[PDB]
Amino acid sequence: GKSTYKIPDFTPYLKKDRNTDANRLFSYFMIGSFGMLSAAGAKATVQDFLSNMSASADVLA
Amino acid sequence: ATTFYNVFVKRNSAFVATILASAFVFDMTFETAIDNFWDRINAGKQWKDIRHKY
Amino acid sequence: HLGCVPIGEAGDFGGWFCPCHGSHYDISGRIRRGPAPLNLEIPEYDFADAETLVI
Amino acid sequence: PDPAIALHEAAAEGPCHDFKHHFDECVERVTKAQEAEDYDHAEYKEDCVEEFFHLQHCINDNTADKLFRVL
Amino acid sequence: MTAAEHGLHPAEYPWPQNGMLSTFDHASLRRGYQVYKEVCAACHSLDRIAWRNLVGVTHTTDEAKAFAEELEYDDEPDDEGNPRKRPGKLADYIPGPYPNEQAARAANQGALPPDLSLIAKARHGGADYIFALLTGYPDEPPAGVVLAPGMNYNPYFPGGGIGMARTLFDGVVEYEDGTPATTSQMAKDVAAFLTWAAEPEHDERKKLGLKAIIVISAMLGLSVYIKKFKWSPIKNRKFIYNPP
Amino acid sequence: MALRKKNSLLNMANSYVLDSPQPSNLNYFWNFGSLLALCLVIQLATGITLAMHYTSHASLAFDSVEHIMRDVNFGWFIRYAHANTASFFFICIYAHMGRNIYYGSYKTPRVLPWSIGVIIFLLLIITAFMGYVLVFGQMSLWGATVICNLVSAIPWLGEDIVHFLWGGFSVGNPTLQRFFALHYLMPFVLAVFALLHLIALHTAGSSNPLGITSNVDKLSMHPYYSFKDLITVFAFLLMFTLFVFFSPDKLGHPDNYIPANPMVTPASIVPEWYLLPFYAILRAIPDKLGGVIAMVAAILILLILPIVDRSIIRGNAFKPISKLLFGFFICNFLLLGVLGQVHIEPPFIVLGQICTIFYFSYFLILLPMVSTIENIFFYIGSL
Amino acid sequence: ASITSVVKTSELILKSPLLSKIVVPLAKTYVKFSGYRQLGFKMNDLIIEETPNMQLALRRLPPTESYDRVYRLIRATQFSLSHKLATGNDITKPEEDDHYLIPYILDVEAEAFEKDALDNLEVV
Amino acid sequence: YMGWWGHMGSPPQKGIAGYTISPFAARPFAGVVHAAIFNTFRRTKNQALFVILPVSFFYYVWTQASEKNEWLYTKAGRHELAKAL
Ligand code: HEC
Ligand code: HEM
Ligand code: HEM
Ligand SMILES: CCCCCCCCCCCCO[C@@H]1O[C@H](CO)[C@@H](O[C@H]2O[C@H](CO)[C@@H](O)[C@H](O)[C@H]2O)[C@H](O)[C@H]1O
Ligand SMILES: CCCCCCCCCCCCO[C@@H]1O[C@H](CO)[C@@H](O[C@H]2O[C@H](CO)[C@@H](O)[C@H](O)[C@H]2O)[C@H](O)[C@H]1O
Ligand code: FES
Repeated sequence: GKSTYKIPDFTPYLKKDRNTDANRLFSYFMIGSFGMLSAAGAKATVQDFLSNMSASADVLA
Repeated sequence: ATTFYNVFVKRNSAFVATILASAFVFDMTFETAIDNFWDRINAGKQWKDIRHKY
Repeated sequence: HLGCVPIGEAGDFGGWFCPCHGSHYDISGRIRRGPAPLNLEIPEYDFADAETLVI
Repeated sequence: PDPAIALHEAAAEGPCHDFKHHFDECVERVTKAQEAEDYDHAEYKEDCVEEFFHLQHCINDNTADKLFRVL
Repeated sequence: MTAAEHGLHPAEYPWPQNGMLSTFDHASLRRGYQVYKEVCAACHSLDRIAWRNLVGVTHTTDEAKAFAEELEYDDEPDDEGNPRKRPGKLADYIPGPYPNEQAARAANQGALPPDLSLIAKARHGGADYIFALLTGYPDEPPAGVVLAPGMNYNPYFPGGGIGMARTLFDGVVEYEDGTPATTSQMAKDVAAFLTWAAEPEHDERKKLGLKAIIVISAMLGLSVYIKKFKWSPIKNRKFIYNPP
Repeated sequence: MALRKKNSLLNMANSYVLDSPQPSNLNYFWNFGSLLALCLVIQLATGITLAMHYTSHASLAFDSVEHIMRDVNFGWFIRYAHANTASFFFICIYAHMGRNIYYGSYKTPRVLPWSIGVIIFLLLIITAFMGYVLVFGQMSLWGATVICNLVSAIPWLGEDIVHFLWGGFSVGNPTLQRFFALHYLMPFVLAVFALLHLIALHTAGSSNPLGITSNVDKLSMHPYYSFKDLITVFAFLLMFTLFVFFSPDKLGHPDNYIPANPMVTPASIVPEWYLLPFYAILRAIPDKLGGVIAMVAAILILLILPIVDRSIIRGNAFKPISKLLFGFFICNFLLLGVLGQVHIEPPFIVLGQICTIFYFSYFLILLPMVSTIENIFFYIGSL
Repeated sequence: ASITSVVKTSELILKSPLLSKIVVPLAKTYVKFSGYRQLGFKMNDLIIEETPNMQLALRRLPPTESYDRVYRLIRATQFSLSHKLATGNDITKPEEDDHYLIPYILDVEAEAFEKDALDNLEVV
Repeated sequence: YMGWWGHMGSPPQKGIAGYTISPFAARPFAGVVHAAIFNTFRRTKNQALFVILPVSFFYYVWTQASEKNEWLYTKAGRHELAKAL
C-alpha cells in the first residue's frame, strides 16, 4: 500500500522446495521431453519428406 | 537428483546429447510399439493376415 | 444442356436428339423439348468462297 | 439369396409403412391418369419420384447397418 | 433443384475402413478385384493401376506376374522397324477393354463408361455411392418417369436415367474363397476394391496419422506447461504505487 | 556490446524476433501472424517439392498429379499437405484480418501495414486461384474459364485481354503453362509484401487488445511470444494432421478428380470455399461489369476503414455497440460464403442482394454512424 | 474524429432538455456496459494518443496526473494479460472518472485549428 | 511512436514498485482449476450475447431460406415456383 519493503503476497505461488535440485530437474525434464519429441518429430518429418526425391515406384519398376 | 542434474543436465552439451540419444530410442521403440498395436486392431484384415492362403 | 453430342436426324422435331437427357433440337438446331436451355451454338463462320467456309 | 431383399421388404412393411402407402397411392393416381386419354397433350404430368425417394431414404436408414452386418 | 435432378443420397454404410484406426479388409479387396475382372472390365478400364500395385495388397508377386504374362503388350519395333508384341510384366498397366473413346461409345449406345481408377474420389459418396448405385436398380421405374431409349432407371444417378444397366445378379461370379456371391456381397467387395484403387496409400496414411496425432498431442501438452512456466513471472507480477 | 546488437545482419534478425519490444498483453489472436508465416513456409516447401514432380503441359498435368499421389514416395502427403494448407492459409488470414478489424489495427499510426496487408490478401487470392488450375481437373478448367471471363467485362479491350491471358481462344495448354510459372512466382512476391508490412509495422510496434499504448510496459518477443507461438503451432499441426491423414479430401470438390473436358460442363461451377463470399457479391449485381466492380470493391473497401472509423478510441474491447455490429458483419460475411455455393434459385437470389447491401453499408454507413455516437456516449456517460 | 467535435456535439445535446432527457441515461448505461472502469481505467485513458496533437497534450499534463496515468495503464495491462478484473479500490468509481486530459487536448486543438483557419485568410 | 529499450517513449515513470518471483520458484499451474471453471465461466458469460445474437439471427435467416428453397422445388411448390421465376 505504501512501504516498498513489504513484499506483496506470493505465498499462493511459491514452492517450498524451490532451491532444490529436484525442483530444477523436474522442469528440465519437461523441457527435455519437449526437445526430445521435437527432435524425433523433425527427424521423421525430414526423412519422410525428403524421400520424395529418391526413385519413385514407377522408376524402380 | 543432484547426481542426475550434474551428469545429464548441467552442461548443455550433455543435455543436448541426452535429448538426441533419447529421441533415437523413442523413435525406434515407438515405431515397434505402433506397428504391433496397429496389427492387433486390424487383425485378420491386412495382407500379412491372408498371405498364407496364397 | 450438359454437353453430349446429339444424334442427328433423330428427335421429335426431326433435327437432332441428345440421348443423354432427351433434348430435341430442330432443323435450325433450336431447342424444342427437353432440359437443354439454349439452341445449339453457332460458331463464327464466313463463306470465303461459295464452295468453302472457314470457321 | 440376396439378404437385402428380405431386409428391404421388412423395412417397408414395418418402420417405413407410411411412406410405402404414400408411394402406393401415388402410383395408383399416376397409372390411372396415364390410362385416361389426352394425357399425352397434358401440361403437367405427375410422377412418383418424390414419394419413391422418401420411401427409399427411409428403407436405407433402417437397413444399411443390418445389411452390412450379414456380409 | 429437384431431388431427382440431384439424385437420391446414398446411405452411410459401415465400411471396414471407416474408422480412424481401420484398414481395408484385404480379403474383400481381393474378392472385389475378381468382380472387377469378371464383370466391370468388359466396359470399364482401370488404367491407373499397374500389375505391381496388386502385389502385397490382394495378390502375391507370382499371381500378379501370371496375370500380366497372359496378356500381350506393344513392344519396341524389331530390327526392320516392324511392330511386335511382348508378354506383360509387373510394370505394365492393366489394359482397358477398348482402343479409344469412339470404340467405347459405339459399344455402349453412345455412352462412355468412365475409367474406374479414381471413381471413388470423383463422386460424392465414394464407396457408398458405388454400392448404392450398383444395388439400387428398382425392378420398375416409379410411375410417371419417362426413360429415354437405352436408359435404365436408377434413383442414385442424377436425373435418374443411367446408360449402364444392372450387371450384378446373384451368382455372376464364383468367388475363389467360397463366399456366397450375392448382389449385395459383390457390390460391397467391388466398391471396397475401387476405393482402394482410388487411394492406395489409405492404410499407410492412417497409421502415420496415428503416430503424428500421438506425438503432436504430447508436444502440445508439453508446450502448454513450458509456456506457463516461462510466463509465470509476468502473470504473477505485483505492483505498489506511491504517487510522487 | 552484444554481437546480436553490434553486427548489422544479426541485429536485423534481433530486432524482429528477439529483442523486439512487444506489448505484454497480446492475446491468442495475435498468434495468427506466426501461423500465416508457418503456412507460407509449408506452402513453399511442399510447393517446390511438387514442382519437382509436376508437368505443366496440358497433356500430362492431371496425370503428373496422379503420379505424385501413386508413385512418388510420400507424394500423397506432400500433395495433401499442399492442398489443405491452402485452406488453412485462408482460415488464418481471415482470422488475422478479423483480429485487425476488431482491435482497430488499421487506425493510425498503422495505416501503412494495414494497406500493404490488403495487397497481401489480393496476392494470396491470385496465388491460390492459379494453383487450383494446375490440377487440370474439371473444376480447374471450368473455374479458370468462368473467372477469366470476368475480364471480358473491361470495356473496349476486355475480350482482347482475355485472349491475351489465355494465350489462345480458350483455356488450354498455354494457359496452364503460364499459370504454373506465375503460381511458382507469386508466393515469392507475397513473402516480400509480408516482410514489407512488418517493416512498416515496426515503427509503431504491435497494437494490443486494450487499444492503449504499450510503451509503458514492454516484453521481449523472445522468450515470451516464441513459447506462446509454439502452443498455436502445435494446435495448428493437430488440425493439419486430422485433415491431411484422416480426411484429406473433405475440403475439396470430387469433380477435380475427373480430367478437364471442355465439352462436358460440371453441374455447378463454384470457386474454392474461401472465394465464395466474393462470388456471392458478384452475383448480387445483375450487370457483368457492375458485378466485377462490386467484387473488387468488396476487397478494396477495406482501405477506407482508417477514414470511416470516426472513433476517438482504438478497437472494440470497450465499445458494446461496435461489438454487436462487428458480430453481425462477420456472420453476414459467412452467410455470403454459403450463398456463393447455392444454386441461383429463389429465394437465395434476393437474400444474396440483401447480404451484399449489408456488407457495403457496414463500411459506408453503419461504422461511421456507430463510431460517431459512441464517441458522444463515452463523453456524456463519463461526465 | 477530433475531441473538439465530440465535445461540441455533446454540448448541443446537453443544452436541449428533450435530448438530454433521452441521451444522458443511454450514455450512462453505455459506459456501464463498456466495462473500462472494471480495469481501473478512466475514460480519457482510452483516447488514441499516437498523434502530434495528443502527444503535445500529454506533455502538458501536470507531473502528478501524468504519473498516475502511467500507473493506471500499467495496472490495466497487468489485468488484461492475467484475464482478471479490478476489485475493490482498483475499480474506477463514477466520481473518479474525471476528464483530466480533455482541457489540454481542447487547447492544443484550438490552436491547431486556428492556425489552419489563419493559413487561409484573405485580406479584404 | 515506439522507441527502443532505454528510450521506449513512455512518459516518465516514478513511484511504481514492481515485484515478481522466479519461474523455478513458482507453481506454473497454481489456481488452474479455479481459473478453468470460474474464470472461464465469467469471461464467457460476459461475452455470450455478442456471439449468440448474430449467430442465431443469421442461422434463422439461412434456415428459413433453405427450407423455402427446398419446398419450392417439390411438387407441392410448383405454382409458387412458377411465380417466383
Ligand atoms: C456392359 C456395360 C457395363 C458394365 C458391365 C458395367 N458398366 Fe458401369 N457404366 C457403363 C456405362 C455405359 C456408364 C455410363 C453411364 C452413364 O453415364 O449414363 C457406366 C457408369 C458407371 C459409373 C459412374 C456412374 C456415374 O456417376 O457417372 C460407375 C461408378 C460404374 N459404372 C461402375 C461399374 C461397376 C462397379 C461395374 C461392374 C461391377 C460396372 N460399372 C459394370 C457400362 C457398364
Ligand atoms: C501461398 C503459397 C501457395 C498457395 C496458397 C498455393 C495454393 C495452391 C493450390 C490451392 C493448389 C491446388 C492444390 C490441389 O488441389 O491439388 C496448388 C497446386 C500447386 N502448387 Fe501451390 N500454392 C502456394 C505455393 C506454391 C509454391 C511456392 C509452389 C512452387 C512451385 C507451388 C507449386 C504448386 C504445384 C506444382 C501445384 C500443382 C500440383 C498439385 O495440385 O498439388 N505452390 N497450390
Ligand atoms: C502472408 C500473410 C501474412 C503474414 C505472414 C502476416 C504476418 C504478420 C505478423 C507476424 C504480424 C505481427 C504479429 C501479429 O500481430 O499477428 C502481423 C501484424 C499485422 N498484419 Fe499481418 N500478415 C499477413 C497478412 C496480412 C493481411 C492480409 C493483413 C491485412 C489485411 C495484415 C495486416 C496486419 C496488421 C494491420 C498487423 C498489425 C496488427 C497489430 O499488431 O496490431 N497482414 N502480420
Ligand atoms: C540432413 C539430413 C540427413 C539426410 C536425410 C535422409 C533422406 C532420406 C533417408 C531415409 C528416407 C528413406 O528411408 C526410408 O524411409 C521410409 C519412411 O520415410 C521407411 O519406410 C518405412 O515406412 C514407410 C511409410 O512410413 C513404409 O511404406 C515402409 O514399408 C517402411 O519400411 C524406410 O524404413 C526407410 O529406409
Ligand atoms: C522476421 C524474420 C527475421 C529477419 C528480420 C526481418 C528482416 C527485416 C529487417 C530489415 C528492416 C530494417 O529493420 C530495422 O532494423 C533496425 C536495426 O536492425 C531496427 O532498429 C531498432 O533496433 C536497434 C537495435 O536492435 C536500435 O538501434 C534502434 O533504435 C531500433 O529502432 C529497426 O526498428 C528496424 O526497422
Ligand atoms: S446432355 Fe444433351 S440433353 Fe442433357
